[PDB]
Amino acid sequence: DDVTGEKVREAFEQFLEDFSVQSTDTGEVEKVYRAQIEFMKIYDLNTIYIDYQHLSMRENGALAMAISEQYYRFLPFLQKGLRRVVRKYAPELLNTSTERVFQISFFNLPTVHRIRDIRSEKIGSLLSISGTVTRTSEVRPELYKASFTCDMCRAIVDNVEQSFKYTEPTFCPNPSCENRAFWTLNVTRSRFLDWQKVRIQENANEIPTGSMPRTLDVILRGDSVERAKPGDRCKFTGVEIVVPDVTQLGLPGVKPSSTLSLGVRDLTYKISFLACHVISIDQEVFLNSLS
Amino acid sequence: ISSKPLSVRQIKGDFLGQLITVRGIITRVSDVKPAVEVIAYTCDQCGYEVFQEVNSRTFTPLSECTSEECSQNQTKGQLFMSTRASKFSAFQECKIQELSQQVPVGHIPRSLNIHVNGTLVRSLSPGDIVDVTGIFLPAPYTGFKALKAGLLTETYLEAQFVRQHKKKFASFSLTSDVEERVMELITSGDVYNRLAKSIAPEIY
Amino acid sequence: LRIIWGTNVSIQECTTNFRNFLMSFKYKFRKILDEREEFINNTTDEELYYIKQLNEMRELGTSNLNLDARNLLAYKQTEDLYHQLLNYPQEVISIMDQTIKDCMVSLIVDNNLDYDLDEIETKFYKVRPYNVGSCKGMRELNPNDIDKLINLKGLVLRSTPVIPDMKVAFFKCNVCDHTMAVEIDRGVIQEPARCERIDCNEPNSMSLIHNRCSFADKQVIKLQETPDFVPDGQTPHSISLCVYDELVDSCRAGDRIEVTGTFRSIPIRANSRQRVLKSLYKTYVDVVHVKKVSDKRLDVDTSTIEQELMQNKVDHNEVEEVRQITDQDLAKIREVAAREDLYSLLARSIAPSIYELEDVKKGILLQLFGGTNKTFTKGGRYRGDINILLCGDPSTSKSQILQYVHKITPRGVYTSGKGSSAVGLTAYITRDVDTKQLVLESGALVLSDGGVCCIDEFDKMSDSTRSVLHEVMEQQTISIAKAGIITTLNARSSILASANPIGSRYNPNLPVTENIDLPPPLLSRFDLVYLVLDKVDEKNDRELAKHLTNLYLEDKPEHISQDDVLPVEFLTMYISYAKEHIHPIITEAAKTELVRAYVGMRKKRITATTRQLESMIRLAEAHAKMKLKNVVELEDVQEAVRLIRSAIKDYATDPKTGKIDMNLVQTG
Amino acid sequence: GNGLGPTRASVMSKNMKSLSRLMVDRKLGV
Amino acid sequence: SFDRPEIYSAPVLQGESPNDDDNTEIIKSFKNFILEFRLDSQFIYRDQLRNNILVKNYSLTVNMEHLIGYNEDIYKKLSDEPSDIIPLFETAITQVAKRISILSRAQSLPTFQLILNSNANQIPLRDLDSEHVSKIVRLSGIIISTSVLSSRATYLSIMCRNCRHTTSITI
Amino acid sequence: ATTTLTTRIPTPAIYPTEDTEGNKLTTEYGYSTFIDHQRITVQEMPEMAPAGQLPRSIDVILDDDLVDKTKPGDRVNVVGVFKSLGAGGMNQSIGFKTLILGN
Ligand SMILES: Nc1ncnc2c1ncn2[C@@H]1O[C@H](COP(=O)(O)OP(=O)(O)O)[C@@H](O)[C@H]1O
Ligand code: BEF
Ligand SMILES: [Mg+2]
Ligand SMILES: [Zn+2]
Ligand SMILES: [Zn+2]
Ligand SMILES: [Zn+2]
Repeated sequence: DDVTGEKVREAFEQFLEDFSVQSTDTGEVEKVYRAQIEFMKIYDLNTIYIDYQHLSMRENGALAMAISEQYYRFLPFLQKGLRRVVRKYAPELLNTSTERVFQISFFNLPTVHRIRDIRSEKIGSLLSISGTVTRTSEVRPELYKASFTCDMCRAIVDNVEQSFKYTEPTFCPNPSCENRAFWTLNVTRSRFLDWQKVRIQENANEIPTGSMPRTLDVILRGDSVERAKPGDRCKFTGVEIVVPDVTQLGLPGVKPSSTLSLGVRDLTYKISFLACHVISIDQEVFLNSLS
Repeated sequence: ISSKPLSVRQIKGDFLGQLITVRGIITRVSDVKPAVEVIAYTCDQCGYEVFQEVNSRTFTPLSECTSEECSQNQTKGQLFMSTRASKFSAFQECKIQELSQQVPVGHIPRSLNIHVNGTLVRSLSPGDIVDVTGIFLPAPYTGFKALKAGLLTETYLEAQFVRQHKKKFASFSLTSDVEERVMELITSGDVYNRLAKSIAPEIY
Repeated sequence: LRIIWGTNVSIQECTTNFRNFLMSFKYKFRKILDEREEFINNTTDEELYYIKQLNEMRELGTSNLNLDARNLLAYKQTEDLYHQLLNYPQEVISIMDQTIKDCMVSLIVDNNLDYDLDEIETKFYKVRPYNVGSCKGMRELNPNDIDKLINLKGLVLRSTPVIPDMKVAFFKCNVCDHTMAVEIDRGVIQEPARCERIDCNEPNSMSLIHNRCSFADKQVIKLQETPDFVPDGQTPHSISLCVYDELVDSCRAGDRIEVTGTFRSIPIRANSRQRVLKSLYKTYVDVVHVKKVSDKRLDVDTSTIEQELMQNKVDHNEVEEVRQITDQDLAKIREVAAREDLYSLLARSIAPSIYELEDVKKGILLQLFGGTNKTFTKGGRYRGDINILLCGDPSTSKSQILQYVHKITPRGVYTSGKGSSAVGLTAYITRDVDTKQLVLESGALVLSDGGVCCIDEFDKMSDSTRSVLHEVMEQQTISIAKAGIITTLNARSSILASANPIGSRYNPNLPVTENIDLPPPLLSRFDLVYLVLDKVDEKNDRELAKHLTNLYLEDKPEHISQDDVLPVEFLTMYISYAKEHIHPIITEAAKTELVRAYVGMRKKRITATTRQLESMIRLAEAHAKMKLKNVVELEDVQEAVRLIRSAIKDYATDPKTGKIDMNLVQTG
Repeated sequence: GNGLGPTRASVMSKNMKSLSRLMVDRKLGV
Repeated sequence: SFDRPEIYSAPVLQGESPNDDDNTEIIKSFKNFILEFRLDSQFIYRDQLRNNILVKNYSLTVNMEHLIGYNEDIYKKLSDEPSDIIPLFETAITQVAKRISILSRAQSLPTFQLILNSNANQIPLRDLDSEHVSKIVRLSGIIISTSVLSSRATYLSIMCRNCRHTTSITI
Repeated sequence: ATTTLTTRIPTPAIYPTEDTEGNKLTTEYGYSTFIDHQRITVQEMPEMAPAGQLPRSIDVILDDDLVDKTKPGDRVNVVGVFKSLGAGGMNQSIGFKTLILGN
């Protein structure tokens, strides 16, 4: 294992408990993260909103910089730390009632990147984008964790994690088997989340001289599905992501390729986005959202 | 035989491999692109350079070292293309058609591919009356398998010599050959009237 | 000793020569090679060019040095290095980069500067050559010219999005978590056959993590060449530039650039059967340096690029967006602005060979200067783009003026009547055959954003095509809601349209509006309408004939314009600088005069319009901006009103019926 | 020869390392 | 209607250094041992191979302990895994034989066979263990039964019966 | 199968690249024999075809001296064997390829 990952995970779960923002005159000081955890237990939701400003304030923002620069690498550590914190205080909401997935969303990033500002050096990092929603697809299931039926000693392995791509369980329900050639998936022991792809488009005011509009594909995973109608300006916060592309086969420039036998595979990709959450920009509900 | 130019219609299957002269009008010349002849690789481990000859429209790249010493050695070797080391030939395709006079009664003209290699590129332009001399080589068929019944082959003419039927103005050069005749014209005088009357003398 | 294989380059000798050139280069050498020794300066020529440049490189902190290859030709000791640089791009460029780093650190050390060497040795310096010989086009590049420096100039048609390019793979061992990082070398990644650890050995433990790899920018730019020479019957050719790293997102559609780089060739895979390559190689160009600015054309308008430059400075793209004006040049510009005949001088400087088109040239000058680009705090903006229509008898040199404007402006497209089409201007969806994907592409109006769009044979255009001009000529934007795209596009283009009256010649019997024969909503949008008239005047005809016949006195003669003119380089510099650093504001007296004049005009012949009021506003602002004044005065409005009245020949038209008094309108 | 030499940097670029492998004798040509 | 494309090769630059275990280096050492072994100031093996070529006997009789002096490491490799190194020394003999034959032609050869005569210790037949498997051993005893000569193929030309595709595998 | 009427035993067409002894072979164009081959499609004559119904067509394989004896749109009377070719899907991968060999 990695020592640095353990360090960042333990610090994460440490300040999920030790952090406490003041309430100024009215309310003294309260544990904002613990207050949000109590809110989570009360409403039985599935996603926790964490302000980036507080993380920047804490510990001279070194941990904030570390989590912003390498969000993808530390994400499983973040999930584990949050699970342990939930176990410490109010562990009732841990399970679905098999297991309930906890989503972590960061909001109020210091800066906003336009679609034309996407850069390769920001790949895998945390940032925010602002675009206009053009096409929205159906909310479809995706394999959070995948179960399969064995080939030799036909039997079903239960609740195995499914990565970004198809995975094969190395272990077997029968330990003597150690055969994985033919797996038959079963939906019962396979977890799922909500998947929806939204094609955002650059806003008019951000377009340079002469350039025709540029657009990006944004994937909304979790409760944020169907949160934006087509033709609305929304602010997306998430992690910069890459997805394989097979169309750029004749483009100029040497195509990266992997050799392994032969083991050939063209490493061509296109940039996309995975957004943690989306923010847009009777008389009772209307009357409520006023000062 | 090469003395007598032939129309595209008369270029039968009997003439393959020969050196023939096709007289026609150039229709559609593509632009010069590099056609690889001998792709060159480098094995960094064994410090060799391995060459793969190519004589087909399509080729398969190499990945494992072919160096004899590196072949006997069981140590893994990887090759890389070296475009600067590889051999290229300037390539062009011209697709000459038939002159209107050559088409028999009731038919339409039909075209014939021309392959241009080396320093002959850029010598043929659309709308040129030329007598291209070349080797009438065949090529493996790339059409439908249903139409292919046997070892069907598509043909072409590897260009060797190009004789423009009408000299371009931009290619003029004041050598003795043109100098003597130009002197003959001017010394006789009356160049304006002679050149005016010489345009369509049948018109009165 | 020790020349590299396949090359004529020796590392030690080339580094020695490059250091020698860096140490002892003076611009007087380039002046000698330019045969411009009569222009030798005592100050700049004496000073060491590249040593100073490396200095300001050190203080500023940039990492890229732009080298002029003709400077290498100037230095005798490095004449061979010039040819070595052309023939061997990558090796010699790497040599230059290493030498630049060496020279930087050596210069810090020798002077014992307090500046720390921590940053310097860690940084990576790049050399970007340019001015590498001629162009030669692309039809003339034989396959023997693969991997050589070439110089290309053309128009940027389309620019693809940013394409990530893998630099380091991140294969992860499933079993023992042996996460090895594999750098890419010569565009090849080698997979570990088994686990690279000795204790753990599992070939299937490898599963590449796409997301944790480190990528680099790559942008493909479609450039349509405009070579200085064109062979007979050769349609324009499109070549695919491939920029990298900081140059990404620098060149916008419609920019007329000159690019230098490495002429490459890459096999293209016949996707019918995988891992089978076609024997014909696709040709593209890697890009090392881009030169957008030129002294023969106006610089790009900073107002239209105000939004991106602040972020581009952080992006470290470091391209010459704007030309740097020397203090001596600024003083010269101010001195010229102090001249008494500034307006007439600048008028006759544009299109110098055109004789006796005085009002036309003045209006063209005012359009080139443009009006103030107002901005509203609430929202919206009023742009000072002046739209000019030319109408009159044939052979009045309208097309020549159109070509002059099309040459001078930074961005512009010259279209002609029936050639243009409504989807052709605005935008269209096209299938890029390289990616075999429907790719969005812009049209002539959007291409001409921030510049003057020249339209010839305006009358011949169908009114159907003309409809899209209605929104562009007023709102400076085009809102397209065709299939697949629903948005608004900014087209800050000032139209310069030339047309003929109906019957291809002016008819004094018909009224002015009948002779022009355009819908009133269109003609209302035009700020200036010129009735260029061809009338048989013996003095004028004699002068014009003398001018032309004198133009036919040498093979490539000089202008017969008796009056002196500003050379086009300084004229472009002056117009540009006045555009960036002057922003006139109307004064109250100008406001009163404008109101009075508007009421005077607004009292059949062409009718007055509120667009005419905004037209006087823009023209007075432009006239003030020419004079470098920061405010608008009464004389500016008077001149604008004079121009509007004279262009339509109002001094010779009967009020009730718009018949031009032919005897009265006569002018030399 | 002289006894003095220009100051040189310490870090060599990776491209320099790649170039240094392809080195052959100078008697080939000039 | 095209000829098969050739694949050339050529050494251009000095790559990574040839390791001692490299087969080419083994062959070079063997060739030098054949060409430079001196006994009584006589090139015993070179002259023996020359005579063997002359008498058309394509084989070489190399004394085993003569090899330990020239290269103890290669002798250890031979006595450790003979089934891998012995073809290499046969190849070296073949190359030297080709050179000698071509040189002496002034007034093709099959793969030569190596015959190893040794004087080292002889393992008793009962003393053979599991360790000696695939290791050169010296044995002594009495020959009781010699079988009939059985012909084995060393180079045979094959042809696909349907494809009419000639090929030549070497054993 | 086309060039002969009776079904011959199928011998795959392998181009000889090497000699029987492994020597390289250089193909000799200009000594090898090539035969002209052309396929034409004959459709029902419009004069005799029923009106308002789709036409029916047959494929004719011409060879050697019979090539290029017709122009598209001609009216022809082609006579030849109505041969059927191919396994016609009977061999595991909707009828048989049927064509009129040209006499
Ligand atoms: N006043 C003029 N000054 C300079 N050149 C002129 C003038 N009038 C006509 N010409 C010349 O006559 C020709 C007419 O110009 P052109 O733009 O083609 O005509 P049009 O106005 O019909 O488009 C050009 O070669 C131009 O140089
Ligand atoms: F005869 Be011109 F082009 F107006
Ligand atoms: Mg005109
Ligand atoms: Zn099992
Ligand atoms: Zn090798
Ligand atoms: Zn491992």
